[PDB]
Amino acid sequence: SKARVYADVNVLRPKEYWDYEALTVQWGEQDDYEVVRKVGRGKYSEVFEGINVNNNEKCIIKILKPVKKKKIKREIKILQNLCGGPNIVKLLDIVRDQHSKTPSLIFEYVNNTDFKVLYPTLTDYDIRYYIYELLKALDYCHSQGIMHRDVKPHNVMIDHELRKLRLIDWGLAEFYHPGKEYNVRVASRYFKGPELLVDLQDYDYSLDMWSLGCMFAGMIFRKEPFFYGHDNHDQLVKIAKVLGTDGLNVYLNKYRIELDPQLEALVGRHSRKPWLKFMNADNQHLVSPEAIDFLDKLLRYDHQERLTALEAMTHPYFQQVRAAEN
Ligand SMILES: CNC(=O)CSc1nc2c(Br)c(Br)c(Br)c(Br)c2n1C
Repeated sequence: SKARVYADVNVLRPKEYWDYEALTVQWGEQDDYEVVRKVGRGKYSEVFEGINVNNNEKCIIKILKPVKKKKIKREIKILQNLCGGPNIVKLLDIVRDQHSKTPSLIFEYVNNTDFKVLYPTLTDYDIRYYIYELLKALDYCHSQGIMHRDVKPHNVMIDHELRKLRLIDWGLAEFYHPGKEYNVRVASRYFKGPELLVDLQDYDYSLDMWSLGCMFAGMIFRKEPFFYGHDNHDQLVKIAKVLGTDGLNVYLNKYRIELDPQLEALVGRHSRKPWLKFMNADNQHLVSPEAIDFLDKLLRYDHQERLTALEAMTHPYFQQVRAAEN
């Protein structure tokens, strides 16, 4: 398996672009940035609104929990490489506490509204609009040789007043090398691609498109998360029971993958269940023909069949968004 677009990006670029292990961090000044209030947390970091004391400009301060140097350099290198791209969070500085050596990444401030609260307020048009903005970011990172590998609403910061979107948390992100084979324990559970749940390791940018399709199905059908499985095996069952097992079996044999007796056992046998079955009164104002056609083109087992980010941006679904922009 190789990517159908942008397969040769890191091949033509000089080694220093993608050789993140050879980066030497140029640590800024811890004191320039003061923590103002906690705004979030996850498995690998704590996140604070901050102030730059030099210029009194707001910022985001990401304090990293203890992390291997290899892996923080990967996140730093990817951030530097994408800094300035459309809707990509901007890294501004990297600093460390002198005593304990605990690193903090400093970013542009985005006044986010949490998705659990934001997304049920979105009109059919805002959904179009914000999904388009997020597609610009994925196209750009893909065109630069990078897979984000952790697309989810928690990783998409939205200032809904400025109509502004940033893709954040590049901590699971990786450079793309044709036919290189990758760790499958990436993404977060509800957003993992079939490729991940079946041990297909030579995956690519297309993995972020599955994750975007999960996010999008969540939004138009008002069902967050869309595929709600308890552990990884349960995750593939939840998908199978929507896409049907027939399509899974053809996927499995194209890429020559055997599905582990117990997993095979768990998945069983299922009809495909039409996208229209998820329609109800709460969600009806969001589930038009064009939304479904687009969703159907993202949530395909076969990662090679999914639309690329550049294709998605052209689909008739976003025609009003393009026209406003042009
Ligand atoms: C692991 N999950 C979290 O930390 C969620 S809370 C949160 N993390 C943020 C990060 Br990182 C950046 Br960068 C920016 Br900009 C904003 Br705004 C963030 N907010 C609100």
